[PDB]
Amino acid sequence: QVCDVFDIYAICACCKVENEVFNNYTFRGLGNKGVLPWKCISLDMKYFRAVTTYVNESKYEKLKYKRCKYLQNVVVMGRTNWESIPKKFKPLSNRINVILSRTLKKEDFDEDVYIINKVEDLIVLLGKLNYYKCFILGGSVVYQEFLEKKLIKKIYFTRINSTYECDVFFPEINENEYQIISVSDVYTSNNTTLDFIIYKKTNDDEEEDDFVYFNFNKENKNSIHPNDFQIYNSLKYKYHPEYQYLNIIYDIMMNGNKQSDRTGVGVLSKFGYIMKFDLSQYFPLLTTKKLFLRGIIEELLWFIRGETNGNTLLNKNVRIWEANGTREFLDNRKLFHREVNDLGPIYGFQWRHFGAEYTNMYDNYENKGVDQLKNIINLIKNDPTSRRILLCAWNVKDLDQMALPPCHILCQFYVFDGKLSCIMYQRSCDLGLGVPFNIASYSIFTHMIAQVCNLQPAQFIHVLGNAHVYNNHIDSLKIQLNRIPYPFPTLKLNPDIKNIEDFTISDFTIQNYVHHEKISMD
Amino acid sequence: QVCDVFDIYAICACCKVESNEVFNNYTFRGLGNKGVLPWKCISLDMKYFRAVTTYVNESKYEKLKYKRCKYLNKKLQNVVVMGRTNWESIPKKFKPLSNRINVILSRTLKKEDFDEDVYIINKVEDLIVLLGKLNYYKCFILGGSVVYQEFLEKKLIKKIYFTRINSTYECDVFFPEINENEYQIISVSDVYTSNNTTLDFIIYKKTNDDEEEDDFVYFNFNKEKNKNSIHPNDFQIYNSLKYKYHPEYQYLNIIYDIMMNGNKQSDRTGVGVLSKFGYIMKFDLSQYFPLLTTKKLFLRGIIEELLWFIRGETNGNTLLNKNVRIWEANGTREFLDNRKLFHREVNDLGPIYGFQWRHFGAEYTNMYDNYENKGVDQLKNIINLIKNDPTSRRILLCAWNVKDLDQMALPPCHILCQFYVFDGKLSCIMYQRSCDLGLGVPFNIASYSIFTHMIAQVCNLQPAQFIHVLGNAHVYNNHIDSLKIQLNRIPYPFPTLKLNPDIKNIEDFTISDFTIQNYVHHEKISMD
Ligand SMILES: NC(=O)C1=CN([C@@H]2O[C@H](COP(=O)(O)OP(=O)(O)OC[C@H]3O[C@@H](n4cnc5c(N)ncnc54)[C@H](OP(=O)(O)O)[C@@H]3O)[C@@H](O)[C@H]2O)C=CC1
Ligand SMILES: NC(=O)C1=CN([C@@H]2O[C@H](COP(=O)(O)OP(=O)(O)OC[C@H]3O[C@@H](n4cnc5c(N)ncnc54)[C@H](OP(=O)(O)O)[C@@H]3O)[C@@H](O)[C@H]2O)C=CC1
Ligand SMILES: CC1(C)N=C(N)N=C(N)N1OCC(=O)Nc1ccc(Cl)cc1
Ligand SMILES: CC1(C)N=C(N)N=C(N)N1OCC(=O)Nc1ccc(Cl)cc1
Repeated sequence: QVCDVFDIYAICACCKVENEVFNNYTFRGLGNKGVLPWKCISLDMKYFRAVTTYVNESKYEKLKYKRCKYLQNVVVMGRTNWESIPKKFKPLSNRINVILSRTLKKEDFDEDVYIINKVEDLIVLLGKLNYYKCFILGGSVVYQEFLEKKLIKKIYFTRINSTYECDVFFPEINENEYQIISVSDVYTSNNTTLDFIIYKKTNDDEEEDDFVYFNFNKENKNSIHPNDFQIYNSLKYKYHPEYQYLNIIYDIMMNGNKQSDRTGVGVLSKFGYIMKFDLSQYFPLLTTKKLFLRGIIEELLWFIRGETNGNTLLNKNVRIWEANGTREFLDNRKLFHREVNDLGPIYGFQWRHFGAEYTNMYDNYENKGVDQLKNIINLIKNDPTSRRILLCAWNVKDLDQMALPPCHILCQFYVFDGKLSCIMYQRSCDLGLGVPFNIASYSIFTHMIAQVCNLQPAQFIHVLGNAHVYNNHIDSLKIQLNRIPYPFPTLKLNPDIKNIEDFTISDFTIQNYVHHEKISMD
Repeated sequence: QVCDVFDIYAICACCKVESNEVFNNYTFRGLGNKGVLPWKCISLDMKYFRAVTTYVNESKYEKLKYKRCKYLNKKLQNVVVMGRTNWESIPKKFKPLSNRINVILSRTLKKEDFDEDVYIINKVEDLIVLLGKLNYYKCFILGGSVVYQEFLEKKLIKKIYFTRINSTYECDVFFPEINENEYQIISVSDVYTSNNTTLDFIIYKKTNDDEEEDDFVYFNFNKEKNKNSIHPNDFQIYNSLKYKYHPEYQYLNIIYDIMMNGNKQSDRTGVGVLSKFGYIMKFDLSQYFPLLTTKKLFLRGIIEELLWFIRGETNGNTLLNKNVRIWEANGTREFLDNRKLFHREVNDLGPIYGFQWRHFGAEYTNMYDNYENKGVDQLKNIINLIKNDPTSRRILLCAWNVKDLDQMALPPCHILCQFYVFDGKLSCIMYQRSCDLGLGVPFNIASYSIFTHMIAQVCNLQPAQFIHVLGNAHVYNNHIDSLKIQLNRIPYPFPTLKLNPDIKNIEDFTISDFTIQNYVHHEKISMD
C-alpha cells in the first residue's frame, strides 16, 4: 500500500471550540479568518520545525531501495495554507515546498516550489524525487481528502488545551482506523497547556549481548492478565506526567505483595516510590477519570485555620473526615471521652500549635504551641537556603489522641532562583481513591505557600511509603490504565491574596480540565 | 585482527588468595586448587557461566558468517575451549559441556583416549583452523591458568567475562595479571549473595521498526548550556563504562547529577554548595552490605553512635571516651552559645535522636537525668508493631520533635524511619532532610542499614531493602576535586555484615556483636 512506501504523515495542532463530555474529538479547532485560532504558541511552532525538517540519512537507503522497487523532507500545503504564511519565510527554512491548488500554475513561483493539480498527481511527484518523509502541513480540506483516501500513516497531533474561536475543523479521526501510540510530556507555552501525541494507522552489538548476560537471574505473579492492559502496553512512548501515577498502579498490580489489612478487604502493597510533577508547566489533576476539588480545598482551608472540628466540614458537605469522627470509630480508637467529629490534635492543630495540650475542638489555643505554618513561611521569605523548612504533622506524643495518625507525615520546602519546590512524605497511600486527591491537595498547597512568599511554584515531589491498591479497586484501575491522559488543566489563584490565612473557596479556579468520565472505584 | 573475526572471549571466576591491606583488581586472582576450584558450590556463578557460554542469537550469526568467510577469502551453539586439567576437573554427569561445542587443548592426550563428543587440539594454531571449519556463534576460553595465559599473550581475547568472588580460599593456580593498557573494565553487574559470599560480574574489553526511533528525536525537540560545565576529560573512566549496575552507582550517579545539574547556593556558614531536591536510593541488604568501596570507611564510630542512640543517651562525653568525635563540634561552648543554649553544659546535646527514640514528649532537663517511663518509647513500640501487627502502616520512628528543635544542638538530619513487613522480610525507608553527599551520606547509608539488620533480627525477620530518601541533597564545593577522584574509581563487590545471632533484644547489642567481612575498598580520600 502507498502510505507505508512513500511515508505520508499528517502534522496538525487542534485547540478546543466554544454538562460537557470529552473525547479526542474535543480537540479540532484548526484555523480562523485564514490564520491560526491562537496568537502565538512558540513550543508547537518549534516542534513543527524539528519534525518537518529532521532527517536521518543512515536509514534513507532502506527507504530508497523499497521506494524504487515499486537530503530533505516533502511538505504539502493548500493555497489558503501556503498564503497565510508571513512572506519573509517562503520557502520554509530548507524544505521541498509543494502546494495542492486548482487555480495556480507552476510558472508564477520558483522551480523548487512544485505545484500539484489533484491528490492523485502527488504520488507522481514523489517517485521522481529524493526526500526523507512526506508531511501534510494541511488545511481543513487538504487533511479531509488525504485522510479519506487512506494516504496518511502516522499523524503528529498537537493537543492545545485552551478554547478559541474557529471557522475550520480537522476531521473526526476514525478510532477503528487510527489509534494513539505515543503521548509526550505536558508543557506550558504562551499561557496554555499542550501536549504532542502520535496516531498510527493499524495493521556495536557486542554490548547488546552483554545486556542479556547481565539479565541472567530474572524471575502470572498476581492473577492480572496480559490482554487487559492492551492499550497501556500498546503505547511505545508514555512521557505524559500522569503515567508516573498509572505506572505505580501497574507495578503494584503486576509485582505487589498480597496482604490482609485491618478492614480485611485485601490489598496489593509495595514500599517506596517517588512522583515529581512540574507545577510551572501544569496542574497535575488526573485526567483518566473525573476528580472534584471543592472538598479537598475546604480541607486545606480548615488545616490552615488550625481547626480539628469535623463539623465545620460536614455543614459544608465535605465528608472526607465523616467516618473518622463517628461515635463507633472514636470508640474503636479507645477515644470514649471525645465528642463526635472532634478529630483530636490532627494536621491543623499540629501546623498551628504543635506541642500545646489538646483539650477539646472548641478551646482557644491562640499563641500556644509552635505555629509551624507561620515559621516555614518566615524561613522561606527570610532564610530560603535553610534545609530546616519542614511542616511536620506526625507528633508522636499526640498520635493516640488523634482520630487517626496523619497519612501525610511532613512537607519539606526548597527555594532556588525565586522558585519553590515541595516534598510530601506519605506513610500510607491508597493509590485508587486517595493518592489522586493527595497529589492535588499538596500541589494547591505548594501554590498557596509559593504565592504568599512571592515565589513561582516549581516541583511537587510525592514520596509514597506503604503504597497499596485495594483488591476491590483492581477492575476499575484496569479500565483506567487503558485510558490515555489528556493534557492537564491549570490552577489560577486570586493574586490579591498575600497571607496564607486569607484564601477563601472563591480564590481557586481550575481551567481547561479535560477528563475521561467518572469511575466508581468500588 | 584475529580476535574480532572469530569472537574469542575468556570467562573466569577469581577469589582472593591467602595473604592495613591495599587492594587493586589483582586482589581477585585465585582460579583453582588441587586440580579443582577453590570453593565448593557458588551456584549463581555456575548459572551465569552457563547462560553466557550457551547463549546464541540466531539472527546475529548471518553477519558473523559473512565477516569470518570474508577474512578467510570466501541448533546454533557456542564453542568452549579448555585445558586438559580444566576438562578432567568436570564431573562425568556434565561432560561434555551441554548445548556447546567442546574443544580441549592437550599434548599428552589424543582423540583415542576420549569417549565423548569433543575436538582435541595440540596447538593454539589448530583452534583458529577448527573455528574456520565450524558453524559457531561465539568462542569462549574456559581456561585452566595455562590456557588463559597463552590466549592473552597471543592478543586473542576480545573480552574477559570476570567473576569477582569476594572471599578468600587456598589456591595453587592464578589468573594472569591483566595489563590495564591492554584491557579496560567497561561493565559492572549488581552485587549478589550465593553460598555465603558476595560476588559481582565485570566485563573487561581490549583497547588500542526503526520508524519509532525517529519519534524519540521529536519528543526531545526541547532539551539543553548544561548548568555547571565541569570538564569531560575529568570523568573519563566513569563515562567510559557502558553498564553501571553496581548498587554503589546509586550514590555515585547522584554526585554526578548534583555536579552537572546542581543549583549553586551559599549556605548556613557562608561556604558554598551545589544542591538538588529529592532522590531515592534502594539497597538490597539480603544480597550485600552497602558500605561504599570507592573510598575507605570505618564503622566503629557510627556503630557506637547507634548504640548510644538506642540507650537514649544525649551525653557527648560517652562517645569521646570511646574516641568517637562524630558529635564533638556540636557540643562545644562556642557552638551551644551560638545556638543560644547558654544554660547548657558542654557536650550536653539536648533532646536529640536517643532522647526522642525512648522519651519523645518528656521535658528535657540535662543529659544526666533518669527519664525512665517518661515520654513515648518509640523504639519499643515499633519493635512490638513489627512483631504483633506487621502489616501496620504506622511503624514510623521519628526524631523531628517540632517542640524540642530549638533545645537540640541541631535539628536531626535523619528525620524518620518507616518499616514494612512481607513474608518474614523487613524493609526500612529513612527520610533525610539534609544530606552532605560528600562525608555524611556514605555513613548515613551504613548506619540505617546496620539498624535494619538489628531490628529485623530482634523481630525474627530477614532484612530486605533499605530505602534512602534525600531531601536537600548537597555537595560542598571544596569536596568537588575529591569527588572527581572518587567517580573514576570502579566499585568492588560490597562486603557482608554479621550480627552475633544470640542478641534477641535491641538493647543487648554491643560493639563486638558487629563483624564486617570482606571489605574490599579503594584508598582513603580527604574530601578536604
Ligand atoms: N491547525 C493546523 O494544524 C493548521 C491550520 N491551518 C489553517 O488552515 C486554514 C485554511 O484551511 P482550509 O480552509 O481547508 O484551507 P486549505 O489549506 O485546505 O486550502 C484549500 C485549497 O487547497 C486547494 N485544494 C484542496 N483540495 C484540492 C484538490 N483536491 N484538488 C485541487 N486543489 C485542492 C484549493 O485551492 P484553490 O484556492 O486553488 O482552489 C483549495 O481551495 C487557515 O485558517 C490556516 O491558518 C493551516 C495549517 C495547519
Ligand atoms: N576459577 C576459574 O574461573 C577457573 C579455574 N580453573 C581451575 O584451574 C585449574 C586447571 O588449570 P591449570 O592447571 O592451568 O591447567 P589448564 O586447564 O590450563 O591445563 C593445561 C594443559 O592443557 C594442555 N595445553 C594447554 N595449552 C596447550 C597448548 N597450547 N598446546 C597443547 N596443549 C596445551 C596441556 O595438557 P597436557 O598436559 O595434556 O599436555 C596443559 O598441560 C583447576 O584447578 C581448574 O578447576 C579452570 C578454569 C576456570
Ligand atoms: C502551525 C501548525 C498549526 N502547528 C503544527 N504542529 N503543525 C502544523 N501542521 N501546523 O502548520 C502548518 C502550517 O501552515 N505551518 C506554518 C508554518 C509557518 C508559519 Cl509562519 C505558519 C504556519
Ligand atoms: C565455572 C567457572 C568456575 N566460572 C566461570 N565464571 N568461568 C569459568 N571458566 N569457570 O568454569 C570452567 C570450567 O572448567 N567449568 C566447569 C563447568 C562445569 C563444571 Cl561441572 C565444572 C567446571
